[PDB]
Amino acid sequence: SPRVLVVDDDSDVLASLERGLRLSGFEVATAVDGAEALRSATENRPDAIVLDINMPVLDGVSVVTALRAMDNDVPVCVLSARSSVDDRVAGLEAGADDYLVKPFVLAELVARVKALLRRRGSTATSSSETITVGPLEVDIPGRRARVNGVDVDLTKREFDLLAVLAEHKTAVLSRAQLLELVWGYDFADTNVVDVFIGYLRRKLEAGPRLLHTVRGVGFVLRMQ
Amino acid sequence: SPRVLVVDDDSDVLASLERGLRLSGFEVATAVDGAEALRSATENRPDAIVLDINMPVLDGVSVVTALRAMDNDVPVCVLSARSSVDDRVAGLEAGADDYLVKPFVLAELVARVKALLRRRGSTATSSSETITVGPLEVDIPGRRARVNGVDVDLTKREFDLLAVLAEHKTAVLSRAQLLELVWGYDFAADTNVVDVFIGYLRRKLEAGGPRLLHTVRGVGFVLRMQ
Ligand SMILES: [Mg+2]
Ligand SMILES: [Mg+2]
Repeated sequence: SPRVLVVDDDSDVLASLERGLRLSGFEVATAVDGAEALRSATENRPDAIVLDINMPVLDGVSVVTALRAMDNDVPVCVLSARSSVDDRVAGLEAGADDYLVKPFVLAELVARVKALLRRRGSTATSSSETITVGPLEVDIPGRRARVNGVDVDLTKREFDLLAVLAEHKTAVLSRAQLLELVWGYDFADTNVVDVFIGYLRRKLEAGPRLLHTVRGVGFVLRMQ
Repeated sequence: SPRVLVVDDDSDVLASLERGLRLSGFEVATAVDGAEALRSATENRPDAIVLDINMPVLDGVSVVTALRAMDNDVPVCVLSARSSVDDRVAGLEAGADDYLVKPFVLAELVARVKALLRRRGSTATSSSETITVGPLEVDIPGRRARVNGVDVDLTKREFDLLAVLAEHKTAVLSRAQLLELVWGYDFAADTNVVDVFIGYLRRKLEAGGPRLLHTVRGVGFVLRMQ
């Protein structure tokens, strides 16, 4: 069974997720704070991490930040919220792959964890090398992007999304298609694609507009 | 005179390594992706392969996975960027024999290729009889490890490490001794390769029981029961 590490400082929530994930067929490790999470992720390399944000000792954004800083691309789904002020999440920018807002039904978590694992296990490899869209160069196998020769600092899932868009440059890919290709969903009511699209547009334009949102149709990377 | 196949999708790096290895005495073949690598390895069997992990068409992990599935034990050193930890570890886990991180100086690669060739296909051990360590049996001639009667699936270099440790059962061997005995190194190296493999090996042994593979901090590693 895939090993899922669940991290939450609320012991009731932690036990409830542990039980439900185990009954859904996962091997489950648990951690009560970010320090314990990092220890567990080290001792027992999990296939995916479900990570609460607000915790003592070391919080969830710090855990994501540390994992990514250490070149650990383990799939991470954060249990977060959108700020009230300023609609930020709150772990995604720092490097998490997906999110869920409490309270949530277990089926929503299971669906997201299976998607995390489906992406993680994918061995599909493109023939694409470096793809050019105006001033943007996307080195697909090298996982680097530059705009006018200047590196664009992207998270793993920001780059995964940019990569798919560039593999199909000039094509309009719908939210459902991107949920499938980039997040590995096979089922959803989530805004996570739209959020990440906004992240990419902001980083890419830090510039002509290269990433377009075509309302009711989808998203497209194309030299304006 | 030994034939080395070098594989990298960065044409500048590929060209540099081709030049440098040829000057250093090797017959060099090149490939730009994993499909070209498999074709080259198939059509003119190299003595060693230097293999970039991240490439289009077929990546280095897939290359190694294919070679090992076909029971081709050709030595492979995988290359990767410093930050691409997960990728090079994946290539080691899939069966590669060593790694080198980019960027590197050519001497570091030449040294690792000479080592690969020294330790290609058979171990610095002479035991014939299967060696027992509690529930573990290491049959060096048969290249088989079993724990409580069930095979442990090890890569070639994982098995090489276990075989040296079992030949020297109960004895502590240091990281530098293991680089020389298992990896064939004759030079000082900055590498985590021994630790990486000790980890994979330990995880596989522990598998179904007792810890048999012990790390003696500051001293080395030892295979023994209890
Ligand atoms: Mg909390
Ligand atoms: Mg490459």
